[PDB]
This record gives sequence, C-alpha cells and structure tokens, in this order.
Amino acid sequence: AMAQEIELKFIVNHSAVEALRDHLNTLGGEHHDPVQLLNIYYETPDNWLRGHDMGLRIRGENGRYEMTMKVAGRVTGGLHQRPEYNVALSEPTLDLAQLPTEVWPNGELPADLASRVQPLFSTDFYREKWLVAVDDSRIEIALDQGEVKAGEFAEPICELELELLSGDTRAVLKLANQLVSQTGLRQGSLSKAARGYHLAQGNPAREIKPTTILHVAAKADVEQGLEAAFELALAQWQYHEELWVRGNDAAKEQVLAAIGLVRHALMLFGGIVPRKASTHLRDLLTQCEATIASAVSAVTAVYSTETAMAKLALTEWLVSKAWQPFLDAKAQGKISDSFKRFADIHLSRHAAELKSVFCQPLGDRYHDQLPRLTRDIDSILLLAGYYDPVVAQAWLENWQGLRHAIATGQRIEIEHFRNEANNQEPFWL
Ligand SMILES: [Mn+2]
Ligand SMILES: [Mn+2]
Repeated sequence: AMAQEIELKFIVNHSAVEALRDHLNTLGGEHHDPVQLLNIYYETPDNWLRGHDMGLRIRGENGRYEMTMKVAGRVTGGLHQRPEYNVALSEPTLDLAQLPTEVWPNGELPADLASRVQPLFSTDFYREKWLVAVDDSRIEIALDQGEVKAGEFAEPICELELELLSGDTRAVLKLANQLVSQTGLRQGSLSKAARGYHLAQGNPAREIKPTTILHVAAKADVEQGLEAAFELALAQWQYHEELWVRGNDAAKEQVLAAIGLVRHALMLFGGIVPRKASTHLRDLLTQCEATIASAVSAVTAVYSTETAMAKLALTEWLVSKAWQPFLDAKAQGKISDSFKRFADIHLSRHAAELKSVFCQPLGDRYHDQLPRLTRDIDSILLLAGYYDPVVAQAWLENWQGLRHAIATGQRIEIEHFRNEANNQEPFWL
C-alpha cells in the first residue's frame, strides 16, 4: 500500500561542486537544468511526526504542488530506504485524508492532527538532474544546492543523491563506485528533514554517542546478529564523522573507534565468515585509518578518496550480504543457528582473554595491551545483549574504565579499575 524509495545520499564538499557537475556531464545521461524546489515541512507543537521518524511536506515546483509523507525505514551509511506516498495537490494546503491508513502507526489519522500542525521548517534548493542507465536499472542523479531553514536557524544544502527508479540496489552501489574515485563526497545519513527538525530545536550541538550493548531480537540467528553488528558499526562511523566534519574534534577518536568495531566484528564472526570475504574491505579500512591519523583537517580526511572508498566498501559489503557466497555448508549451518547460544560461547572466549592479560599489574606496559582490551570490550558490546542491560553494562563499565585510564595515563585509576574488573563475576550462562 506504500511505495518504497531507495536512494544513496552524498554530502558534497562545497569546493568540489563544479568538478562534480563536470564529471556527471561525462556520463552520457539525460540532463535537466536546475529547478527551484520550495518545501514546507509540517509538525505538531509536541514533535509527533519526528517521534515516528516520519516527515510531512508540501513541495512546490514552479507553482505545481505535491504532498509527500515519508515514514520510518532503514538508513545504512548513505543508503536511505523509506516507504513514501506522494499526492498531487491543486494548491499548497494539506489533504491528510488522501494518505493511506498504513501511513499512520495507529491505522487512523489522529483527530486533531490537521488542526495542530504548523510549518516547522523549509527547504529551498536548486536541483539539477541526470538520468542514467546502469545494467537493467534506471537511476536519477540529483545535485541539490540551497538551504534548510527553521526560523532564524539555517544551514547549507550541498548534496548528491542517486535514486533507484527501478531495478536493483546493486546498480546504485555500482554507480557510486565510479564517483568516489574523486574527492569531495561523503555518505550522508541525515535526511533534509532530520536536519530541519534539529534546526527547529535551536540547532543544539550534537553530542558524542558512546557505543552501548547491541540488543538483537530474541530468536535471531547468528546471521541476524552479524547484520546488526555491522549496521551498528557503520551507524557509529556515520554519526561521528558527521560530528567531526561539523567541528567536534573529539569525534575523531570515535570515528577511529567505529572503524575498529568493524574490524573486531570481522574477527568475532571469523569462525564462520572466512578472512578472504573481507580482504579488500580491510585493505581499504587500513588506508582510511592512516589518512585520518595524519590529517591536518577533518574536511580533507572525511572527503578523501581513502575514506570514501572504505565507507562505500563497507556499505556495499553489508547491503549486498557479501559474506554469503563464501559460506560452505558447515558455515551456513553455524550462521543459521541461535545468536544467543553463539554469544554465550564467545562471551567466555573474550572473558578468558581479559582475565589472562589483566590478572596482574602491568607497570609501564599497559598501553601495549590497548588493542587487545579494545577488541574484547567491542566484542562483548556486540555479544552481551540477551542479559539484563544494567548488570551487563555494570560489568563492562569496569573494563571501559580501565581502557580509559590506560589511554589517558591515569596510574591510580588503572589499578582501581583493574582490581574492580578482576573482582567481579561473569553475568552470562
Ligand atoms: Mn532525497
Ligand atoms: Mn528522492
């Protein structure tokens, strides 16, 4: 009853726009000159639509109007997969009765919604378009430039979208592979609406989000756990890259931590998914990490080909389920078994590593064990989700305290947390 939009969003570094437009014009597509799109998004005084990850707008294109509702979907790197429903309008006034009932979480429009919605923010941008064919798929490329604005608070729009009109998502990823060979693009996880909503709250600074325990569904198989783990790592990378490029220098550490989590997830599932399933991905991650470490500028590091290629490789690996053809019968059997049972086994494996390494004081050699400690914490974050979160986070807190204290050189706190970590018991079966 609902249509499905699939598009890959890249934020474009402002200085790269001309070179990008030039490059797009070599692809041999059907091109359309820029058109002004004027949008007003609507919201209640109590943030009802944002609460359900839904966006309601009226779009104007030279006096022609369209109402669009998008609802909660999936965002994986730059790839937005959202159910949507579009309705042609005769003038810029909402007609909420024309939307299907499936739009609503309830199955009925709230009685006072039309009465309580107000214009919350606008987007005003010029969109230039190229239609291209890739294999048996058709893709609309859009280059958008303008503003998103909520009263006094505005920010620039400068972005590129590859929307799948029909065919396979693999085609969108194939097209993306050509474009990230030049600098100036980064995958964007924030919709224009998400940014508008944030501006409308007074554009508060975004805070670093420490990774917490992954909670996977009760009866999930190991493959579902794997997917959730990589989704989490990619989401943490996206989130902190966005904060870093917007000026939060402390977010750099968290970008590197998220890339580390990707590596640790590959190790964790390495008894099932062979190492050769991720050779190229891991090579790209290495070059990205080196670029980030030596960068003088977040902008340069984030818009680099090293970062862009690594991120696209991860997005493609995850969305295409690239591990699947590498699995022999034994691996297929193991990946289809219980994630809960898998996690209990691996919790013990990582606990044994933590116990053997940190049972004794290490003097001046703690920093040498950071990679091991970080791997084990990351692995336990991915595995501990079927237990009481208060108990499991409390157990992890001591190891996390140790890791922090080692990283910052706090001698007293190192020994404190090492003792706390060694005195606590396991929480798992
Ligand atoms: Mn879009
Ligand atoms: Mn679109």
